[PDB]
Amino acid sequence: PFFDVQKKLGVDLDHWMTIQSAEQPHRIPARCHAFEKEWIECAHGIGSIRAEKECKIEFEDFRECLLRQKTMKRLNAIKRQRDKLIKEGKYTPPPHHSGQEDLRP
Amino acid sequence: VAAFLKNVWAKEPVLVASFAIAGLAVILPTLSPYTKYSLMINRATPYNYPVPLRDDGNMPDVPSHPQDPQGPSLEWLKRL
Amino acid sequence: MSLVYMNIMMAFTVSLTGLLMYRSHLMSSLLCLEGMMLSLFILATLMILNSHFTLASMMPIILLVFAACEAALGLSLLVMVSNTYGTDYVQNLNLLQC
Amino acid sequence: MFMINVLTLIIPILLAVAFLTLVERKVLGYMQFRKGPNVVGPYGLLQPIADAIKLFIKEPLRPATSSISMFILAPILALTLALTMWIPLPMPYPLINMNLGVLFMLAMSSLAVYSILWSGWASNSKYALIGALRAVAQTISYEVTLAIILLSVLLMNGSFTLSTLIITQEQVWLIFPAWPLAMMWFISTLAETNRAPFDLTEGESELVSGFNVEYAAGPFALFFMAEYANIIMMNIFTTTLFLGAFHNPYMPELYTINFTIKSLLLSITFLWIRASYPRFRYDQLMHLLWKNFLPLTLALCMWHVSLPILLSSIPPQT
Amino acid sequence: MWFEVLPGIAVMGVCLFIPGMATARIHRFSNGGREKRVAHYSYQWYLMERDRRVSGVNRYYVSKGLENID
Amino acid sequence: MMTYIVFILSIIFVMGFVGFSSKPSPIYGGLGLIVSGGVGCGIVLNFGGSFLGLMVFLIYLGGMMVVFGYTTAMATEQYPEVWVSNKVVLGTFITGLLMEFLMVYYVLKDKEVEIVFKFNGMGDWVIYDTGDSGFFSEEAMGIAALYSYGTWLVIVTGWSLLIGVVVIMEITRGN
Amino acid sequence: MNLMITLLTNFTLATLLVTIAFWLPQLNVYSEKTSPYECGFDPMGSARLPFSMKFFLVAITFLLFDLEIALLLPLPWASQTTNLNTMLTMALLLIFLLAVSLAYEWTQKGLEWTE
Amino acid sequence: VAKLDDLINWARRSSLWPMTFGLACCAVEMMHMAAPRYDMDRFGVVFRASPRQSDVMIVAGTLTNKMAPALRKVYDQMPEPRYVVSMGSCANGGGYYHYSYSVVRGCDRIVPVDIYVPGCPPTAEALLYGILQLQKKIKREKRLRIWYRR
Amino acid sequence: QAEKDRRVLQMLRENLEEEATIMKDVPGWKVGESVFHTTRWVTPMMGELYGLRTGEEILSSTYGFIWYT
Ligand SMILES: CCCCCCCCCCCCCCCCCC(=O)OC[C@H](COP(=O)([O-])OCC[N+](C)(C)C)OC(=O)CCCCCCCCCCCCCCCCC
Ligand code: SF4
Repeated sequence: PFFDVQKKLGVDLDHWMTIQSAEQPHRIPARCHAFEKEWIECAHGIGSIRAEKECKIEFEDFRECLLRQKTMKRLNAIKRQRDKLIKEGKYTPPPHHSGQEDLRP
Repeated sequence: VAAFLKNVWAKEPVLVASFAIAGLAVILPTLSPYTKYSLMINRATPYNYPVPLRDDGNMPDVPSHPQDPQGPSLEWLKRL
Repeated sequence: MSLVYMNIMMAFTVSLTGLLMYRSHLMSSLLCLEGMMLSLFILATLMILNSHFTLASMMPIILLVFAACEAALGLSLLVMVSNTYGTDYVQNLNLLQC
Repeated sequence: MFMINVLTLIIPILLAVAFLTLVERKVLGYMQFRKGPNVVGPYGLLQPIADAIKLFIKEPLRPATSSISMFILAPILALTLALTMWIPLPMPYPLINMNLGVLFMLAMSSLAVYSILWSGWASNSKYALIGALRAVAQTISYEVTLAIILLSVLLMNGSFTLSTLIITQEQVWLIFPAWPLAMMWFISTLAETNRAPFDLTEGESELVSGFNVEYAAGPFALFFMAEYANIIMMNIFTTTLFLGAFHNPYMPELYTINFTIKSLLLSITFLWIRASYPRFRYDQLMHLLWKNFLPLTLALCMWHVSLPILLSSIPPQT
Repeated sequence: MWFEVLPGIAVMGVCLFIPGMATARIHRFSNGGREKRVAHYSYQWYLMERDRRVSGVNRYYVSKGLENID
Repeated sequence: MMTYIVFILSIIFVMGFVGFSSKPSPIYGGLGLIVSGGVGCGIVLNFGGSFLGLMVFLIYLGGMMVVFGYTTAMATEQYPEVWVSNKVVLGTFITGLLMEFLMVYYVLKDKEVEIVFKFNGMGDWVIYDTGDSGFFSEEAMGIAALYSYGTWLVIVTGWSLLIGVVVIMEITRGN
Repeated sequence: MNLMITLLTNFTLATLLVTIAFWLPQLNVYSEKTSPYECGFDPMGSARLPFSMKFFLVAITFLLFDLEIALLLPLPWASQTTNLNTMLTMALLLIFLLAVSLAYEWTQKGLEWTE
Repeated sequence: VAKLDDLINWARRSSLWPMTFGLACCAVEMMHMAAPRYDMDRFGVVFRASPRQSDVMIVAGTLTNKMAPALRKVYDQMPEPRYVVSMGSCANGGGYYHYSYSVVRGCDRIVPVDIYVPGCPPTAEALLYGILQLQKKIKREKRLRIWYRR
Repeated sequence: QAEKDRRVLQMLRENLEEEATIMKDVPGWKVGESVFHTTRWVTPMMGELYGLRTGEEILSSTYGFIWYT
């Protein structure tokens, strides 16, 4: 019995916080504002089952924005390869990565 | 009500003083003349960036320069 | 996900196994309950601070607040036992069996 | 070079504690129509050195019934906690520039009672238990008032930073718009540091020594220096909060002279207070702070909430 | 008489003068004669890191002016 | 082993949680949880949460100072156990420390453990932002919009705390 | 980082004094100097007996009032908000709720002592 | 080790902390010594009520048979080094009540006494003289030299 | 703002141009591959920028603001 009285009386109680892509104080965006906007606007009013069956790509992109786990696997793979290539001894870091680089500004 | 007030002022003046301060803090901002001044002072603080807008050619209010007379000024806080 | 997330959730389930296996004292179980809530609070605050969700920043502390609003109740549910029994052992708390 | 700054912060406050013991005995004798210690050195300048060496060549005398873990852990934690909250104090430039130094002071002041509780419970005695219970009641009394005093005084500052507290003094002191809160804050600092008439833990007539009655020399001196660093630092904090001085960025000598003199005068006033009044009962401690202090500070808190809206005087948060 | 406390308390004044002053003097050494750049928010830190990245010596207190550009 | 400061603080968090999860005595459990809360507050400060870390610090200090007063008031035994005065307390403490070091060795070796969900071995600093929030902190406006945006939440929180006061008054009456 | 250095230095200075106070002087202990102090007589029982403490409600309501403080503490930054009327009204409302709890404590005989 | 012996003898003798152990007339005489007229606190002598933080003990009054275990336990709880100063005649040899059935004939039988102060009650100036004699006895101690010889 | 965008693009280009010279003999890998289904720009996480540089830059850049007193 989800008695949605927030729409019956027209009073906003907790719709201003429930979603990451809502109105924020001093207009500060979150880390996945665009992905939230895409996932809401693609999956609006068509039902949860059709939203899961059809809007899976933008939800997957949003979950990858939030968790960033595929980027972690990428960084882990390149870092293990880097550690291995240093350990056998056929890799030398450039001066830019080593620290003496004189950054842009 | 004078006898009751004298009685509580004689017994415990701290409660009378606390309730007087509470009543003043309740009823005075509703009679304050500078509350709207506080409203515009808080609203006029430039926290984030004032990004411009695209032009369709029909706008009489927004300026093209910060020093143009068109647009809102802040003379009221400068004088006060 | 990450590493500190794993540590915090493992702390939560460690404190859960601490609560779910008693050791003959009520207030120690209350401490384990507040530990489970500590893990919950730490996880929620870290999740928000990673995801830059500013407007949800009220939820951790308020969560924390409500926990104290029940935790003292647990303390208020202790001395009453101490007002009937001499101590607060849970093996003495078996009157409700008939 | 932060090590040199840390050492020069932490050693001369211990020397200040020792000479505070000196001038404590001297002045406390002087309002009692007698001289102070003046035999050991010229005007008794060598009394703190003799007191410090004497306590450190005695026998520690650990009790058998005492749980040795918290017994050895309480005084070091007390001295560290009395030492670790000196950093956010602007002097005129603080050691660590924390944006929320008031919250740090509040939390480390809440932690300072735990040494008293662990010293009361670690030693197996009735007097230590009674002292721990009275310390608990003292914390109950003072915390719920002190937090609101600090918030309501801080409401005109605009932020929790202690560095911006020196900016607000540039026109007038905040003791003029918050003199009642100044009285509340002074009584709260009287209550927190466990000084008479709000001692209630190191009682001489009620108990023998209370929380450290089983504490022999060596570990006992740590509580002494912790309490005296606490009172000196608390008076410095009160001076910065209410009687902040004129700061010039080109010459910090003026502000160092001014706040040193003001905090020294406030500590002399504390010494003057501590031996002119009878000791309060601890049942009247929360028959006063929970009864007379709390409604007044609630009224003044809502008044200071509604006052910058009234006069259009909202302070900047930066 | 009473004024005999006035020596000893004066020593405490020195014990309340040596720490804080030293910090200010330390701030006149590690920062190259200026005060320590008080960082309170992200933009102050970004400006200080900008000075660190433009100075070329990896020190923020080495401030270069309009003579640096041509 | 420098940028693993969040990892080290989390390991001390789990160590203190295993330490007080043995439930030896309320004072020692409070000590273990307070060490855990100290390093958790250190985690939150190291992630930029000054206010939240200091708030959980102050709240826990007050709450288990009350808990200390209660265990010294009523719930006390004649000979409290520290950690080794009883067998199962030390057994479960050593057991929890052994599992803690077990997934420590599991996460520092293959850098990807699978306990329910999958977990990586890098520090969380990789997910932290590269952008600057100007002249302000975002959590500060979170707890500032607590009063303006947060109407229903503050109303129900205040009503629940008032109800907690009246309930705690009503429970320990006796008659 | 500097906070960690200050904490470590303070702990090092604290724990060095007790070590100096302990292992430097000569120890000489018998089974009377380690005895508990009861004004020159033997203790009656142990100190682990449950205290019949009388301010249990005062400690619990200290906790509750500290959580009231936790609600009332982010008020200064709310001074920079735009919607000032809701801010002022609900800060006054929360302070009034604190005062209502205190007044109910006062009337229903809670601030006094048992026995 | 001769000069280090000179240091720790100066530290102990200039910060003597007696304990509030009086029993009789002689306790009131001690309180009269602690008055502003004679001012014990000028010599580094401040009263401390706990035996665990006291250096010396001045036994003032009559030690009865109901009091000997209490005095013995209080003396045994004091940390080393400890000195005992007998006072009056009651704590010296029983004095007026030497032949009584319930008075210990001198408190030497219970605790080892370092300094004997004669009087009934001894004058506070004489008591100050006895305390100064105890300080001079502490001054000529030879602990580290004897340790070096052994 | 212009400096920040130019530096971010420069650091990402530096990280991409050295990914080619390290991962060649591995099988079935496409260099510079994104993990997003869309081509829209995203704000890069800190591991993508300084994940190949020294650790001193890591504690001076990630925790540098928090650890500066
Ligand atoms: C910080 C700067 C320096 C501060 C001063 C330092 C030097 C002076 C120190 C003096 C000694 C202090 C320690 C000893 C006393 C300790 C006990 C104590 O303080 O008890 C508190 C005492 C206790 O009172 P009591 O002991 O009399 O209690 C009796 C109570 N009845 C009558 C019910 C039986 O007072 C209070 O609790 C009152 C709180 C302070 C009141 C401040 C009022 C300010 C003005 C308000 C407005 C007035 C105008 C009228 C209303 C107008 C409205 C618009
Ligand atoms: S010696 Fe004399 S003055 Fe002292 S207690 Fe005995 S009778 Fe009294």
